Amino acid sequence: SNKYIIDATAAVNDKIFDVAAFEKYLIDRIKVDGKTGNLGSSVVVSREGSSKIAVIAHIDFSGRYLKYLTKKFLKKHSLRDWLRVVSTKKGVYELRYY
Amino acid sequence: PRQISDIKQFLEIARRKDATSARIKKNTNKDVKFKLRCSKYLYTLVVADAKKAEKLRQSLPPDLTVTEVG
Amino acid sequence: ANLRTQKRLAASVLKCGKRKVWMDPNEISEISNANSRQNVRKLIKDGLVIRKPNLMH
RNA sequence: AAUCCGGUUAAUAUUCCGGAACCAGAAGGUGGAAUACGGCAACGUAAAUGAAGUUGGAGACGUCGGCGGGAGCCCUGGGAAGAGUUCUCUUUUCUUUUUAACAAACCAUUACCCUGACUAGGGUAUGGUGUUUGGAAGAGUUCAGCGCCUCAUGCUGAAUCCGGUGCGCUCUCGACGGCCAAAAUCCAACGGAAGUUUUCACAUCUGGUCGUACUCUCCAAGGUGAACAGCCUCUAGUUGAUAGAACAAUGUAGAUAAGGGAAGAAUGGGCCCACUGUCCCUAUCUACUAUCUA
Repeated sequence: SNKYIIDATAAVNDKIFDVAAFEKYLIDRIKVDGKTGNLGSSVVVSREGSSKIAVIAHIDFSGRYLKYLTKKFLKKHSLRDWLRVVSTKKGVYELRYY
Repeated sequence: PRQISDIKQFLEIARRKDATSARIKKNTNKDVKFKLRCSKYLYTLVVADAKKAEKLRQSLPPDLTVTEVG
Repeated sequence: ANLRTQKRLAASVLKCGKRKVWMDPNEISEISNANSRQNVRKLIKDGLVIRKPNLMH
């Protein structure tokens, strides 16, 4: 139902995080009902192209949770100073540099 | 502040000298609110039909001060 | 030198307490000449002076 | 009798600014009706003569307790935004998320009237308490971006949402239970003197004098703790009262001390028992004073 789009064009251009790395991080950290990879059919994560990640969920999907999940990868990569997550639009999250 | 739902009354109100100026505010709901400030009350008429609002603006008295959206 | 009347003024437009302000320690020259509220409003939009967020309940 | 919002200063706001209303008083003008009405009823409408004289209501009323209604604070869930934590765990943690004055229609805890001979069926009024809208997003608040030698201090986007909870706290109103001011001012009635109507609506005007800056009985978060005891934090406000420097005696104070336990802390208990620097016999420590320097 609800569609969540995360823009990774800036990350791909700056090579901060690859689309596959984002997809692998998203797959390994998708705590659907507290279980990783438990998205099932209600929530489907399908990144169309290596510039963005799209998630279609039939249930509630918090953007802050996705941002919090995205913040862990940035903290792990230590790119928080040079890259910040921004709310481009309702349900749209993008990465912004300094 | 007295909202008026009668188009003819608003035209008659504009016809009388009691009216001072008329402001047409464009709302997000695409409804034209024709607000005319009189001596004792503020006459506001909200028209959803753009053509009706366009006709009302065209038919407004020349003496009235037509104001765009603030 | 004396920033007292300028910070106290800044807190008033800051709507919080006099101790709820903060600046860097190396811009004393350009804040000293800001006397009116319009000067401060220009400075807060610049961000040279700024509050700090509340820390916990 | 009658006003609120937002913004504005070096020092001002219900006063100033911008916007929006209300009151009182005043005349004439327009239009409306006018030469008052329906319901057994309580009562209702756009108006709908009233002299002298007579009457009433409000103003204008003691105190306490419990209950209901609402509001706000606080608490809490979801959404949005921002920040913080993280290999690890934490959809996490923290902060914020607005709608006045007044103007339009909607709605009883109570009482009255009709049917009934309390229960029960139909109406009646106050609608503080809400059901939308104007005011009113155009304002304010928070994010993201831009404008640029410049006092350019603007400009562009958005969001500014869905809720719930109360031996909580505050206040307000209302139905009960009891315990036992006056004056200013306003309205209405009876009344029937007189032979276009204004208490209907809209347009019109104006609203003097004085205090108003500033310093000090009212305003009063949460948690921990059983508690308004005690602490902590938040909000906010100080780091100010002459200091520095060293630590002997003296003096203040707080402690600990072997063995005895009134020979001079115990929990205190029932002369007895317990207890202890009261004493034998003082010793040690800390802090301050004392001491020096300015």
